[PDB]
Amino acid sequence: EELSQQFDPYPLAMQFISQYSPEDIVTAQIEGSSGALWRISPPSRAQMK
Amino acid sequence: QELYNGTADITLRFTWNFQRDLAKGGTVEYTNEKHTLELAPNSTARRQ
Amino acid sequence: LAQLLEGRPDQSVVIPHLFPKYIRAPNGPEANPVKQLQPDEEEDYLGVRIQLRREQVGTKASDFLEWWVIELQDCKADCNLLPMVIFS
Amino acid sequence: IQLRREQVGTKASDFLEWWVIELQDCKADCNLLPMVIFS
Repeated sequence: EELSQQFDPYPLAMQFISQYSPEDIVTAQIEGSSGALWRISPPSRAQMK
Repeated sequence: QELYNGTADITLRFTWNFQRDLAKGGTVEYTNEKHTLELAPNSTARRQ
Repeated sequence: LAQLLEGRPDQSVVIPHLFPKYIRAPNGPEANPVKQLQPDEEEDYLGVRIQLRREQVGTKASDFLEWWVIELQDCKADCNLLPMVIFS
Repeated sequence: IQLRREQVGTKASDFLEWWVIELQDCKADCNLLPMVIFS
């Protein structure tokens, strides 16, 4: 129903959203922070800097 | 301690590898092969 | 990025709308962003921003240990949990 | 190969190290090593 709502005035988007099944779209979440460090050579860090 | 005094051989794998694109075709994608070099117990390159 | 890479935990970034939000993952070898719900091909795709955080443990830049935190160009709640939407 | 330690084994942990590749007798590949492939 949200994808029916959120794309109102675009008819190609309307047909694209109404095309697929309900269970053909998913929403991935991603953690804002890193799961690690920026492990990098200090030479390469200096060159990118 | 292996490179110092491990009295046996030691392998180094040089591993090149490539990956092409897929809409060009090709039914395999991650092509590669290893390559082995052998170093003696306490050899010159072992000392390096 | 220069203010980020100076090693200071204050600054941020601006992204001119790189990150899309609705991506068609096909039954083929190449996923593509939707061109219908997002019709603008450079601007419908939303904006990102990054934060570089250094935690003290370049010599000082080695004693500091750093990582990155992602968010939107104008974050609402995706500074905790960024979203992305795909259709297959 | 070249192993480079940048001071930040205990001393070997305060130093943080990586590797730089080159040829056995490098001419300019100590900056940019080449490799050639044919398909």
